Amino acid sequence: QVQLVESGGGLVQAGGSLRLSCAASEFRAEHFAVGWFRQAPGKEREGVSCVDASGDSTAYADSVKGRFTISRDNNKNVVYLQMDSLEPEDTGDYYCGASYFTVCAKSMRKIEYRYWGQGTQVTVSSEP
Amino acid sequence: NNIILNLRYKDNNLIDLSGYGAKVEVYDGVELNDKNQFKLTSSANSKIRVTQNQNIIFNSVFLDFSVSFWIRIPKYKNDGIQNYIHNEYTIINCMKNNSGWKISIRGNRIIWTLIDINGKTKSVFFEYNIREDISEYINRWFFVTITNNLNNAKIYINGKLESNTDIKDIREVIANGEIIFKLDGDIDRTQFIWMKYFSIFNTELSQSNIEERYKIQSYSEYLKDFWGNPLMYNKEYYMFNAGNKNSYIKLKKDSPVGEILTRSKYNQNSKYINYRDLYIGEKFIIRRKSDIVRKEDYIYLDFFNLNQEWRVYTYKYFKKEEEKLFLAPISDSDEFYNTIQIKEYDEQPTYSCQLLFKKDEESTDEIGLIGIHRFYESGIVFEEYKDYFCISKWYLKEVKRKPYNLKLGCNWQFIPKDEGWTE
Repeated sequence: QVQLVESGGGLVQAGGSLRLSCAASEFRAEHFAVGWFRQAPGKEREGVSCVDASGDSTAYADSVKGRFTISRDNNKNVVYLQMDSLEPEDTGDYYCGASYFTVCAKSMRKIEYRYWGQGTQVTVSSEP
Repeated sequence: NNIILNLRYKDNNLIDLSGYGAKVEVYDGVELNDKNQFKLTSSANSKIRVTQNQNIIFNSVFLDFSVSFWIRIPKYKNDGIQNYIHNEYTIINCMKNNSGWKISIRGNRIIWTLIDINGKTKSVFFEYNIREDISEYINRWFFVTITNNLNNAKIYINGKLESNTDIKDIREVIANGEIIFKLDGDIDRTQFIWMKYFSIFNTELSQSNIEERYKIQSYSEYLKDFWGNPLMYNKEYYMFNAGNKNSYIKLKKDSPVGEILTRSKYNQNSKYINYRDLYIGEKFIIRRKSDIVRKEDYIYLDFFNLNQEWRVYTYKYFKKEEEKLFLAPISDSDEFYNTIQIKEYDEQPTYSCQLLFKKDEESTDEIGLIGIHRFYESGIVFEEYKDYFCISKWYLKEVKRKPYNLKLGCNWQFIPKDEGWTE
């Protein structure tokens, strides 16, 4: 259906970097705000970061600043999440969702977001 | 000013304030309220007798005379449409020696009748449609004014001429009989009528005078619900949109937004009636911010989700001209504006109100007006759209235009459950 395909991520050692990508399947994503969420097995999924309908306005979780940077290419209908200095506490499946609204908020409440994709797993290891 | 009967409310009673001091007896079946509304039911002791003061003026025949009043008439029963349409009943009778005038009602028609000394009768009526999606008259307060001359017996509704009858074959009509306010006919047990501001004048009221009296008796500091009754705080309300009459608001499943859906209609197999359902969508409730809701009041627009009272918010800093409203549990968030100022931008009588969002009560910044918009929803090659509960800055400039656009999607009306409406 109308989804938001995620890609990037995999196995990476501690301190390294990684890049996630959201592509819009069967909808234009420039109309909505977009957010990346993480989900560790068992736990409820929390908000990682999010971006306005345009660029310009951004928001990150307090445990994520300032290692990550989210950005938007509305021409290519794609949202990027750059990840630097990864910690093992960043492991888990990463999901991307589109909001009902144009506004992004640090709250990053699950219900505001839809069109979830299947997600991409990331894992950070101490030893390598 | 030419008024010879002025039935008003005083001390849990109806009294003549024309200045001719007619005697008024209100029997125990007539319900009164301080909003000058009184109710005629089917019980035997539900009547009002007006014995006109016979010892002050000519009081025998009037060549020119008028009768104005506001009425609210309940909706037909869905299973009793036949008796509704066929059976006619008198509500106000005024005759002596079998001559005078009477106001009657047959279903969706109200009727003014004259009878002279020789027995010659004439009638003029007004009829409102009962196949309508959203009727403006059914179970709603409206303004009747009946004007009698030597030539014409005209019926005006809400200041506008609706009917005319040639009454030149009509002779002298005896006017000084008792005025009996009572339902008289083969009526249902559940039959009733609401009325207010009943008046009789010894003149032919000009259309200008009638429209003026309409505007004046329509004016209030408070706002009104769908039926025309005063808008209340802490009262459960459905919500109606004058911009999208067949549309209602529903909290979209597993979401914080209000989707807009199409009203279900009358689905029984009678051909003579049709309507859109009113008691659908979310149940809303208005909260005060520091009884009766007045203009320019600051309020909370709440609604009931499950077993909990939720609030309607807006996001403070959206960049487009409009945005989906955010429906959530009640909370203090520096992320949302939560206070609506209730507004009346219409210069003409209406049961519609507007809902302004401002930054602060003290501040002058106008964030926008609550309405309905068609947002982009999905699709790339074939773009699909959906209507959502919204706030829009577009409305701000639009409510400035004159005459005030009734069709504007920011015009809302609140619908409480009423015994005069069943579905």
